[PDB]
Amino acid sequence: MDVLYSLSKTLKDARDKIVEGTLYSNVSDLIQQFNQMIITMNGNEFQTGGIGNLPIRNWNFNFGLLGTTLLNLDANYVETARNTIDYFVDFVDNVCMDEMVRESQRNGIAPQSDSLRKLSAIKFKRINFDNSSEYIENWNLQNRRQRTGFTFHKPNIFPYSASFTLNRSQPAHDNLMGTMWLNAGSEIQVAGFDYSCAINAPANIQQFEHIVPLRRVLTTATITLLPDAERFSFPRVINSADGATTWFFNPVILRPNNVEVEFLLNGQIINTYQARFGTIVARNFDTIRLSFQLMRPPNMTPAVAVLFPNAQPFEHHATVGLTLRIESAVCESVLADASETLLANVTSVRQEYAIPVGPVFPPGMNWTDLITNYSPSREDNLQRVFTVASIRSMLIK
Amino acid sequence: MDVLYSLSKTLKDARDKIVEGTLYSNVSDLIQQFNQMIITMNGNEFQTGGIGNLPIRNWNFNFGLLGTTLLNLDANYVETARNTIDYFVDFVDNVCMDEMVRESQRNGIAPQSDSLRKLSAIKFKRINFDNSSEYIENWNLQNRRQRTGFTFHKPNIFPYSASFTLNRSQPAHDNLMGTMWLNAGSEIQVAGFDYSCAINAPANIQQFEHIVPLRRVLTTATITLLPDAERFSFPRVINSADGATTWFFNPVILRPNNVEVEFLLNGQIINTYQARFGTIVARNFDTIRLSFQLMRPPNMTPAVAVLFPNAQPFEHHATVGLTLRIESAVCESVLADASETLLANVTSVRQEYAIPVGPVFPPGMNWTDLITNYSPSREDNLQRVFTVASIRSMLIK
Amino acid sequence: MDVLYSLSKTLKDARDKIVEGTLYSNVSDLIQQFNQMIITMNGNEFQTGGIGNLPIRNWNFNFGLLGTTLLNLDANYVETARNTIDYFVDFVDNVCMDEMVRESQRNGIAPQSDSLRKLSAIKFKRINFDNSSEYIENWNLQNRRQRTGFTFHKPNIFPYSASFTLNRSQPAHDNLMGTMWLNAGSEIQVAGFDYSCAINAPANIQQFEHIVPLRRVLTTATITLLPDAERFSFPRVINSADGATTWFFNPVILRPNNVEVEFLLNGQIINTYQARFGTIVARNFDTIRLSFQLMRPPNMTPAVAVLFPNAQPFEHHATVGLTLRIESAVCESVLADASETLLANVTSVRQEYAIPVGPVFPPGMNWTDLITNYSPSREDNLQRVFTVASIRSMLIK
Amino acid sequence: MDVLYSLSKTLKDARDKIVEGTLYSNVSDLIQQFNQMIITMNGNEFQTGGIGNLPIRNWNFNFGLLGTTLLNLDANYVETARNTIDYFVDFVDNVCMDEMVRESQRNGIAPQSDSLRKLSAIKFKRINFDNSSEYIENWNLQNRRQRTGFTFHKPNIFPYSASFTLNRSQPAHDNLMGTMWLNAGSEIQVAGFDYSCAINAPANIQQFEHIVPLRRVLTTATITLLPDAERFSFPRVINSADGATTWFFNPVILRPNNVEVEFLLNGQIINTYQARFGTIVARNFDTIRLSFQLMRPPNMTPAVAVLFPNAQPFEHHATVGLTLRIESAVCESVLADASETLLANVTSVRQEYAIPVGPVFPPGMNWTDLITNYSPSREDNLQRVFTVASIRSMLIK
Amino acid sequence: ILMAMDQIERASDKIAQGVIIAYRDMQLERDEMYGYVNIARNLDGFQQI
Repeated sequence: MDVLYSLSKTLKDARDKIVEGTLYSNVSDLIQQFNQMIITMNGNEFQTGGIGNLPIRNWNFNFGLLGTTLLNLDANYVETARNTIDYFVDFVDNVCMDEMVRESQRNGIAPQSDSLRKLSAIKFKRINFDNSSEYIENWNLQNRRQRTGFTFHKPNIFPYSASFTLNRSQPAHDNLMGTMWLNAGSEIQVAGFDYSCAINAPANIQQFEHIVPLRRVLTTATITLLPDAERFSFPRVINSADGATTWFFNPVILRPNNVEVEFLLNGQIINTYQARFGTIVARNFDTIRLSFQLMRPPNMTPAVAVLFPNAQPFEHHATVGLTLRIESAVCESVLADASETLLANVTSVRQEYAIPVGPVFPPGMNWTDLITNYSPSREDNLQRVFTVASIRSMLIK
Repeated sequence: MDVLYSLSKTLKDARDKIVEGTLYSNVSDLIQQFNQMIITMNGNEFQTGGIGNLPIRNWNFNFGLLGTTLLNLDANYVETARNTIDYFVDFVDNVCMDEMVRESQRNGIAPQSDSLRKLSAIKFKRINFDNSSEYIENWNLQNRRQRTGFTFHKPNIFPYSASFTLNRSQPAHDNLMGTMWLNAGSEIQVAGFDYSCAINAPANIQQFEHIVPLRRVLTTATITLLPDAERFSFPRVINSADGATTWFFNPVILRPNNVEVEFLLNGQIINTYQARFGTIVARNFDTIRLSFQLMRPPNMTPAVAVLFPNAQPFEHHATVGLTLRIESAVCESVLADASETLLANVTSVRQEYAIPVGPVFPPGMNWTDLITNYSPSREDNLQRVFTVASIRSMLIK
Repeated sequence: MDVLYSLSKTLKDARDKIVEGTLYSNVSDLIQQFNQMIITMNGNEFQTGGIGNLPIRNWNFNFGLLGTTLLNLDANYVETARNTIDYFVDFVDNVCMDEMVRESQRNGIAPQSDSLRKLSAIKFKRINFDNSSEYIENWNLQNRRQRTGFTFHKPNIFPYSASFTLNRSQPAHDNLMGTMWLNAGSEIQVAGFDYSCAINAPANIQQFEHIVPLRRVLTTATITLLPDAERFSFPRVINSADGATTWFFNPVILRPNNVEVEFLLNGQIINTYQARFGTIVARNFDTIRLSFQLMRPPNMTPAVAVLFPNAQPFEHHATVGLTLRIESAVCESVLADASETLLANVTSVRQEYAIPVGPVFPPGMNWTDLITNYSPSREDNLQRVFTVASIRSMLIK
Repeated sequence: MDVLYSLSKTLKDARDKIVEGTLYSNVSDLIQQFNQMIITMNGNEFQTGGIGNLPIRNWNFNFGLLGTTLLNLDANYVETARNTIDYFVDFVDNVCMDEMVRESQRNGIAPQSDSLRKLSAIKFKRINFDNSSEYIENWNLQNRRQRTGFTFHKPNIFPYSASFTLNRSQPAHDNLMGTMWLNAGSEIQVAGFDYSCAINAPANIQQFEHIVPLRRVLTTATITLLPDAERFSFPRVINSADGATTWFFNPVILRPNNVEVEFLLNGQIINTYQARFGTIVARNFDTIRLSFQLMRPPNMTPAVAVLFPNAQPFEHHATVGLTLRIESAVCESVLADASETLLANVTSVRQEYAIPVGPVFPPGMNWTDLITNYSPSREDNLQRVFTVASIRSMLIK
Repeated sequence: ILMAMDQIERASDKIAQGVIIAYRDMQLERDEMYGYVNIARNLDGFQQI
């Protein structure tokens, strides 16, 4: 596996370091590596492609050694270097593209294409150069069972599910008490609404609870807590649960009090934060359980007596909301991020040729459905594809 | 240009790795390259400043050579190295600040200040340390008529425009049906509004369309799509183009059905998505076209039955909202983003010495005025100034 | 302090460079560096922990030197190196955790934990490989009192503050007029609300002025400007300053008029922008001033005249909103940023071993209180702990 | 680029200087050049075409030498030269035609076809014979960024615009006072008309002025100025401004009084001419402003006494005219003229092979649409294609 | 044998490659094989004869 990354690294270093005029005592080791790789890669035929619309390509390597006697690189040396580098770049690009799309439900941590299978034998092992990037070194560390790490920025970890539940309802949908929440991307906005402002509930305090189970394990995540829902405050016409009727919504926002946010790991309390909005920090968690309160104000002004009448009619309802966002996180598995272009890369390469798909990857790499059901084989295949994409991004932009 | 980057990288290496106690064998290549650079740059005169309010300065390069004998480096070695380094880095920074403050309407790929003009000679092409930096690599690729690329986090590429267009209008402004949108930053909010909820439109369904083109070619873009846009979900009082008319807009967000997005390029269909949300992606697109239907619910409750009367007197208008945010994307031209400090540094340097407005760049480096009339020559000049700014960013941290 | 970073860098290089197949000349400098490190570190015993729940462990380096091979390595040499690498990474992690949890009011530039002080002697200065990272460069440059800074993307600098101001007030609370703002995280939202629609003010225009200070100056900052308030536009029941009675809020958003954004330095005008919105650039500032006017529309259609009469009672109040968001900036002093997991690592190490609130940091590592009471001693301590965390975040992903 | 012109010039001299019977003394340098060219070009391989309707042509350079004897040339030598001359002519023509039909958005100066890019290598520099044509000299001087210059015989710089304006108007279209003008090629024919015969206007003088901005700056312009316009001097039926009906126009020519022609540059009145006709010279100009006055005849004869009644009913109108024609021009940028035919050849090959339309050139290589928005990128493309066309015209008449 | 002619010719310790005269006060170079030696690495900025 690492041989392809080594090829990418040596090609990039040769392309950005073999420039006429440089001192020869600066790229001696790189030139030695290049020459040894050329010696080791001569005389072997390779067949690439043959699945879907991806064209079938053939590759033959037969080249002489470079020069090692000059002390100042000139036009001829760089010209020959670029001439062979273009061919090597084409080889790397096509091999990566051919090996990328292929998938399997068995041993998704092993080479999948003919090129990688032939290039991971004993003889071709003398070309490994270094592991300087992050994804490849994570691959190496996970290969021999070491702790895994990954740095993401606002990653799409929570799935997309716009569902709501009601605690007290009516057959005509005029007096309601329930919760709404939009969970998408890395944003969690849960809102609780009470039509009656807790005039029938004890102690005038109504409690809304919600649980959001993450599909994997995170670590060292920063959370910004804005104590006002940005969404569940505009007038709405929302379809009901049974799908036969739709009801009206005219919310009015009241600030929440006694806000409790908790982060639990393995079904146990780890971190507790109370009534602290702004920036909060957690070390390791798997399930986010939020519990907040809505309290009817004791005394009111002439502008408030028309808001919450104790009488039968109800048109404006007390509503609260909490905004939970992750600005950075570190995980042990691989997930699509927002700072790089891994998922975009794999989706583009897969859709360019339209490889037929089986029960291995979700249709069209739909990220939401992928996060929905997460089997370890899918995780391993996704990790391998992302690593191959990272190798690809080193050479061809 | 590339010579300047080589000098910058060598200067950074000398500033950093030359510390007391390290083995001399670890910087033998570095010390040889530094000595070669000193030899090449010695015995020449360079001038800077003269236009605007940049202080004119004169540099003469008479310097010694660092020894290549000590087994372990010592303090006086470091002090002499830093004595040379301070002058070299001052010269580099002044050259960059002089290059940033001059532009040419034609042939922007070529040097403009006297320093870079002198450095274009073949004699100074003896210092080509490396080209590891991504921007310098892109410059080299552009210098040989070959494909380039960039990676950005949330790049502001959409033009700044705030306007609304009506399909049905009346002078009294009490029965309207049109589209309202705001293309700001990297986020798109499009909302189509109707005052009758399709009581007279055919089949009780109203069709809405919206087109926003682009001036460059985005590629491999991760796009987040969410419904019920934010900004257009509260009452507004907005003036019109008549210059004497003001109308009121009372929104009630219905539910959007049959959301149709169309990523077009050169007047052709490349990516099409239907009835999908969350996080999506397109391979290569040039313009964004959105289509959606405003549907009147055939089944209602009394709380809704009062919301939508069957007569002209209207108490609440209806609309739907859609948000489109570009998280990550890959472009082929230099673009100002929210995750870098290049354009900001260029503008800061421009305003620090108060250079008068040039013939090409709009006054004050106003980004919107630059993007509304984007031209390839302006693109090339922007690439040059961004590369030199990135070279500057390697010195002063 | 430099020795720990040297250890981290060399451990990463040794782990990610010594793989089977590479040529001998590719690891010559690294092999000699490891040899020197083993020579210097053997014999000198060290002790870690001693405070809190962190176990008190012992270390006595008893490792021999490494071998070599002319053609290519063998896996036995690889594992012999790997065992020593494991011991060293364990030692580095333990000493970093020990260094993380000590702080005092006295000068924090000097090391605190005994292990680092014993390491920082002249006797172990030969093992100093390079300083190529960002935080280490900042530390070294701040040691010699030069220009220093850090790269920030979406800087979490402004403290959590949710307060409002009044210009005219009544005990009945039905004729309010003033400014309400919420500066949370990197986002500034200022809304000026009026109930009288400026029918009594001179020139029918109401002026709102808002000012927010900044503890540490910023350089080459980029700020996007949006002439709206996508958050303070909902019906609200806001508690008054009395603490027992609440008043009613009902906003309608008009387009702001004469938006003036100001950037000042110690009460000196620096940057001014009139009627411009979008990604703008400010050279340097340390305080933010906003001034805008709410103008009663010259012409009122019935949908407008229904809400803003010459009469006293109001139910649909008017408000104009402004949005301020900082994307990226470079600050002289270290600030808790969102693009890196430094704060999360610091708080995780602080909270794992149950270390109570010290004499400097607020309890629970809450950022708002610490940034509200920023002091140079706290600045130095924060810089030290951030650098230690950055060193630690290189070995245990 | 220059190598192509060298090939063209050498081939032309070879075909038009080597005629049977000529002395050796007039062909020595040409013989040496031919021998050098064949001894350098032999053994290579070239590919061209393959885009649109040009099949992939493969060329092999393998020819003998030319003897340095036979002081007087015989016919056998003539035919031996002629064979290679024919082959080189065919190769040059096909390469030029392949190059002529490829365009790029950026870096238009550099070649695009693979043939010229290969020819821009290092070893092929040995044939750079000379530079004598205008285009090659201007190109090679632009490569060093010196002052550019071209000579044109009656160029076509003014974009087509048959636009008219009305200072005073009414929906009756029987009382007008305005100006009409035509911008067709090198002819400017402005005219100012009145219906009131200036009886109402004070001092019986109706001021007329007109502004035409040139897209490029010209130098050493000889201008032929005539006081009579021969286009807006006949009865006409013209569509209205917005266009809802047709108004009538019955003109009578009157002598212009106080004719003022000014050539401006960036707001500076450089050259002036007052009450002068015939020919004028402008050293440097970019904008043209003309002013002339209609004067009511202070004295009248019976016929003109009945021509203009003192009341509103007007049977005849009054109009003055001017004529401006650019005789010769010198510009800093390439243009299309009425004497040279390079644009004609470019369009000829374009429509001969029907290459698809690129986004940088309007369809058909039309001149009006191209000059409507003259961009620097399109300017560079025009310069490159015109230089290549000039090279071609030296070989195939 | 021709591509590496210059390295073989210059590395000889019996002949030089020319003499530079400037009549201006110029400093000497410091090398780890000759100590303080008068050497001009390049010849740019003068007339070549």
